[PDB]
Amino acid sequence: GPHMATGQDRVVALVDMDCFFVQVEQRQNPHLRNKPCAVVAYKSWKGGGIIAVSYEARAFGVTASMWADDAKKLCPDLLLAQVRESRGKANLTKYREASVEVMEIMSRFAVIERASIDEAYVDLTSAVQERLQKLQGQPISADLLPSTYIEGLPQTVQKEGMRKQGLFQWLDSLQIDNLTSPDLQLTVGAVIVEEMRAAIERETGFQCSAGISHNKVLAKLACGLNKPNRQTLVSHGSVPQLFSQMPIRKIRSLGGKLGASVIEILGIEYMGELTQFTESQLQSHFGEKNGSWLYAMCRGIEHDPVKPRQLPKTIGCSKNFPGKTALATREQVQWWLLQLAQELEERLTKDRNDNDRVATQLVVSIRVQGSSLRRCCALTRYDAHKMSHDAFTVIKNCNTSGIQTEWSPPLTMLFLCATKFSAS
DNA sequence: TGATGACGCT
DNA sequence: AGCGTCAT
Ligand SMILES: Nc1ccn([C@H]2C[C@H](O)[C@@H](COP(=O)(O)OP(=O)(O)OP(=O)(O)O)O2)c(=O)n1
Ligand SMILES: [Ca+2]
Ligand SMILES: [Ca+2]
Repeated sequence: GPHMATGQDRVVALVDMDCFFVQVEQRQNPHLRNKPCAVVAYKSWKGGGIIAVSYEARAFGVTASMWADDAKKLCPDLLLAQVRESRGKANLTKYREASVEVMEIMSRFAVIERASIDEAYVDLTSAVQERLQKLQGQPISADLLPSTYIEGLPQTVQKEGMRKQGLFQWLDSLQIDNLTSPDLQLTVGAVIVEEMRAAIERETGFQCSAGISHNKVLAKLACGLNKPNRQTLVSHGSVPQLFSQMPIRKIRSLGGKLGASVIEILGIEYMGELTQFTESQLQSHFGEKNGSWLYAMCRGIEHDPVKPRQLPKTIGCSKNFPGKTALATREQVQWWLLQLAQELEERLTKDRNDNDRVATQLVVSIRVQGSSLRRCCALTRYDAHKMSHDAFTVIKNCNTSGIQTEWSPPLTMLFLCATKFSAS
């Protein structure tokens, strides 16, 4: 009763760019705007592997992890943009720079946690308190939430009509008299996220979606409910009905083996069904941490903090060498390690200038024909010849080949990663 | 025929 | 340390 915590203490948002690499290329090439289009890496195997797809192309059934040649069979007029290729590999710099544009805008509003190249969490709790104080108690107009969905509402045959009826039901029952109402706090949060999304679009050209809720898992789930170019508020109150038919795999961290295990062992399908189990039962099946997390999460409660981190903690680059293209000579392994090391050196030097830090450890990881081995060594100089030589040094005993000159068994992946940053 | 990045476990 | 899971 009076002592049951309800996970309503924070206002958390997740902001995710719509079809992000596609928008970067459409911004640059207006001919691609408002068209079915995709971004592809490489070009020679089946037209290239699709890694991002515009919403217009999705309407034809085009997805990522399709080959371009196959996507063209579903969508003959599909337009393509190719990822930059440098030193014989895909080069994601354009997308990393576009990412910085968006992250730097978000950070003007609140401290952010960079979750991927195109999304970030935001803890808006303080910003909301402030805005609430700034508002004497004026009601919140629907005009301040022009792209917001209230999950579970309403209670019209056009999508925008539904959106508005839902929003009206929400605002008409909101208690503005109480500065401590969690629902009021989420609503103000959504006003701020409208402002943040407007600034991102105005200053970059990019559209995004967002989720606003009381923790990161519900914000992330909320974000995906109305895409593209919209945002979704998931209140604590909305959780029982939302979770009652929500497959377990949709919740962040449950989309893999653990979630599969929850479904198999407990004989359930939906997040809501977890409420029937004691915390001890879940801990017994899935371990102390996972069981506690599940017990709370199925009730809409999660305490994972928005971490104050807007820069990546590692800088890496890798290349696959599949099938017949696997690396089978030593000079080959050396040459690719050098290409990787050269890209890594460029990115590290840039990073050192921009962000006042230096990496101190080099991780080298490989795969053998059908992840292989990982070995580390000191990163003491941003020098590509030295890093590639050192990477070779620590992986060279992997070679079972006796008289070579040669590399057995052939290498199907190479990976260099700079880590353990210190201030500089 | 893919290229990344964060974090948990022992 | 090195390996594994989960995700974009
Ligand atoms: N397996 C993946 C998934 C994504 N990306 C890249 C291309 C995407 O544009 C970008 C962001 O990934 P998202 O999963 O957020 O997908 P999009 O932003 O492309 O689409 P959505 O609008 O559905 O978020 O990261 C990638 O290289 N490999
Ligand atoms: Ca996205
Ligand atoms: Ca994303």
